Amino acid sequence: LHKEPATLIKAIDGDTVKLMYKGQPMTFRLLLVDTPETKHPKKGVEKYGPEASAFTKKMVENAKKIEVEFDKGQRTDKYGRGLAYIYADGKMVNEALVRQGLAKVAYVYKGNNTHEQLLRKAEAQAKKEKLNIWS
Repeated sequence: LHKEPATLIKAIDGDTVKLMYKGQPMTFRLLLVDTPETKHPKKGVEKYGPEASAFTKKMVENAKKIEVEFDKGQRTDKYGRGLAYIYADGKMVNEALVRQGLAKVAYVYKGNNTHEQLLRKAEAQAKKEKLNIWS
């Protein structure tokens, strides 16, 4: 995989960020994670959804460098969002969320599984520590 530079435009949700990527604005869905949503069709505000959202926002808003890493499977979803791992000062946001107990690992989507093990390990640890969603 190759890390590419991007610039924050806006963090939308725990699982979604809008970035400037190769000169054009684009919505990115973070790969392999499911966060509680703030912008859910029904249920509206799920528990820990506002915590996950603020976590993602804080991480990308305070970074001096954002990088996007596409995986080797499909790169956009049916809503047009890019499917990627996002890094803030070298730290993977997708992993930080799971490790903090603020997301679960999602099922693999269309060949995109490069960091699944890494993430599943982070999740097991968060469950063991009974953090946040796992409390």
